Amino acid sequence: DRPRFSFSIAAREGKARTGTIEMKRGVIRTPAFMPVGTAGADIILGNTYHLMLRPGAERIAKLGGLHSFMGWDRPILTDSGGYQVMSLSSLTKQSEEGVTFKSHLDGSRHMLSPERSIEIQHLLGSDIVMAFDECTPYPATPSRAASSMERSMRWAKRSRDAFDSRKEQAENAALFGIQQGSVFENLRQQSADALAEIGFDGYAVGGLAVGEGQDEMFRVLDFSVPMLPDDKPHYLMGVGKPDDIVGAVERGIDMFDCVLPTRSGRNGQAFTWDGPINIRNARFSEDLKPLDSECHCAVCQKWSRAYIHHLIRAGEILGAMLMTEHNIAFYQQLMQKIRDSISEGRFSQFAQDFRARYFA
Amino acid sequence: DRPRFSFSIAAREGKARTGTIEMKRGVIRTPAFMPVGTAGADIILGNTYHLMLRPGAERIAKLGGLHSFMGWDRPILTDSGGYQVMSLSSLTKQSEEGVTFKSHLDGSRHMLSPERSIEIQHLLGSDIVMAFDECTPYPATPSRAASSMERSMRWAKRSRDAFDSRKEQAENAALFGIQQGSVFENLRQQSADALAEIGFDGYAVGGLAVGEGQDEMFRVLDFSVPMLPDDKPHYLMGVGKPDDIVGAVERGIDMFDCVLPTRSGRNGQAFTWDGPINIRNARFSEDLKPLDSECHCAVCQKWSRAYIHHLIRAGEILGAMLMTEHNIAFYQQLMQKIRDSISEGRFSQFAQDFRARYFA
Ligand SMILES: CNc1nc2cc3c(=O)[nH]c(N)nc3c(CC[C@H]3O[C@@H](OC)[C@H](OC)[C@@H]3OC)c2[nH]1
Ligand SMILES: CNc1nc2cc3c(=O)[nH]c(N)nc3c(CC[C@H]3O[C@@H](OC)[C@H](OC)[C@@H]3OC)c2[nH]1
Ligand SMILES: [Zn+2]
Ligand SMILES: [Zn+2]
Repeated sequence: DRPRFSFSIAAREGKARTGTIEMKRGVIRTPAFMPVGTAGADIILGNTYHLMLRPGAERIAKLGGLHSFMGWDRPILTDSGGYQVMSLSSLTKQSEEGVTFKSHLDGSRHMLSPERSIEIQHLLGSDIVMAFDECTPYPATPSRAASSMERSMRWAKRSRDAFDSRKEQAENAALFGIQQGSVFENLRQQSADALAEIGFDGYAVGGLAVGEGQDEMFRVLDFSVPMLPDDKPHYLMGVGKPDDIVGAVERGIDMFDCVLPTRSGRNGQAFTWDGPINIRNARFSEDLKPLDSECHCAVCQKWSRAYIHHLIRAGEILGAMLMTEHNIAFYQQLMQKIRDSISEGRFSQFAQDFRARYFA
Repeated sequence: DRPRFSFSIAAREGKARTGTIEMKRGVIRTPAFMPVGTAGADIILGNTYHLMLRPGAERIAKLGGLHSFMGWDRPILTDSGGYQVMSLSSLTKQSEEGVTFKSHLDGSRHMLSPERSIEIQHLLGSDIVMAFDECTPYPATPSRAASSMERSMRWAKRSRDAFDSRKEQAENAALFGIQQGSVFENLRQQSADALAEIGFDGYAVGGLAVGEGQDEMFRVLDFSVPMLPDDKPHYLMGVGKPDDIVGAVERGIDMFDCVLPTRSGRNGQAFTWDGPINIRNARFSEDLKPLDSECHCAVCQKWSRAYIHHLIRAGEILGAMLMTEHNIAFYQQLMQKIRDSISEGRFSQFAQDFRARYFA
């Protein structure tokens, strides 16, 4: 029987690592991409913020938990909810206790605190639970970044204690802490130290992919990822485009999530090894090639760019579904190639070849 | 090797029949439902009117024909295009030659005539080609219904001659004639006689499902279907709801098409043996049963009403795709049950049981 949580590094190249997380519901191969569950992957995401508002966490628990609800019996990761509250909610009120906000769907009042976030995630039944943090806005002054990070670290301890108080959660799920500190090395160090003192099963790099751009994101990763425990997984939240993933793996990241595959799939963008393409453009109306020349997905085995272009232009849902299936599969082929290249000691060459072709 | 076209009736009960159409690209089991190709089925529909306008029939032929374009190597049926021209186009101009109209997409002028309709269908590469007819509006006076039907019969002969002039089409495709005459028995008889004198591979009942309602449609079918050759397939165009299909089979119809499965699937309606349900309604938010209790489709094997409700309410494309997959599968299970019940001599009981449950 698999353990509750065990991360093992099978091979390394530079700062890059490849290995496995073993959990009760399955093995997660790393580096991992974690797609939205409502879109192969070893773990999917539940959308805590949406589920809080519709149908509510209690109701999900009444229906048997997310795994039953979604028909997915493998691992599920949930965020702690505050990022989306601050991003999407109205008339939010912040305090040391947490955040209160009004639901855009029906005006009901909702609060989120470390304790309530952990309880929501418990009711949803997720396997990887995120600590309740504050994603500091960018840019931030040093003073405000420090004050925000300090609050997040107090909330990380409250998250740890709430998770440990729930026997079923403590025995069957895992808890990740989230590093903050904006772009400032000293604050990132203080945050890493505070999280390691509390102790978590994995460590996320928070506070990035919030408008800083790739050069700055990579600069922050260069010093931030080494501050985290080496023997635990490293999750970069909100990232990203394929080139962001490759560079983040080069800097020691093991886990990724982002809206791009599905957002692109619904908006006419297909990922390929030669970069993204806008399938609605007339230049694809007579292109008999598959979406990508090397892709093994079922869409690329059967249908042309011309036909997918036609479906999307005609407003047919089949078109968006085919685009999304291809994009999901592309991302998982990217991660497989990353894992294999690290395991084979040729990831540096892979990254160079990837960039030369993706940006040609 | 299969023939170009051969219809064989394997069993009968009342006016109902079950059997097979053999064509070069496949066998079609009848009674048959023929889904839109852009949505198992033995034949799918190509949308002649849309394809004429985007990308155009010549361009489809350049891309290899519909079968290649759509990735479907089995039979395809296309309509002749006028129904949609009169239904959707602007500033149409009608004459004995055909109809001219302006494309809503780009203002280009297009004409349709019997000869051009057959040529378009040739370029698309369909296997079952419909004669170019005029679907008389409902209601129609006897005089106007007669004048319209007479023009359609002249156009049926022109369609026959155009089809026969194209060797590849004549040798590999089939041509159906379309009966008109509105709701008038004498005109339906004149139309049937004219079509049989020309000679077609199959016969459609046109001019129905245009606002007359089920009682009147069935009344017209009661006298109209027996007028067609018994030994050829009978196609009721534009029909319909499950209860319309059952009653039309009871009246001698062998083939059906309609927008309902896909339109419903995109608009939150799921077909079930207990009637249609509106999955977005709050009454399904905690319903753990599948869409239908007896359905064998992959959606009903895996997911609940509650989850499909959730996806559709969240605006997720996955929800509409699951609804459509279920609805397509429901329609094909309906047709299989129809075929088996006729073959087993229990279709009368099936129809009675179907109606008692569907309308409970
Ligand atoms: C786009 N840039 C981006 N930077 C982020 C930074 C943070 C952060 O510092 N803290 C937390 N807790 N969450 C973050 C998030 C949200 C990730 C979730 O966003 C959700 O998608 C909307 C997704 O779950 C369906 C995922 O949860 C696993 C970020 N997103
Ligand atoms: C809804 N009621 C309805 N009554 C109809 C009657 C006629 C008729 O008398 N003549 C012709 N030629 N076509 C008819 C049609 C259109 C069927 C096509 O309609 C297309 O869907 C929009 C479908 O092809 C994707 C199909 O072509 C195979 C009808 N539709
Ligand atoms: Zn593909
Ligand atoms: Zn089903």
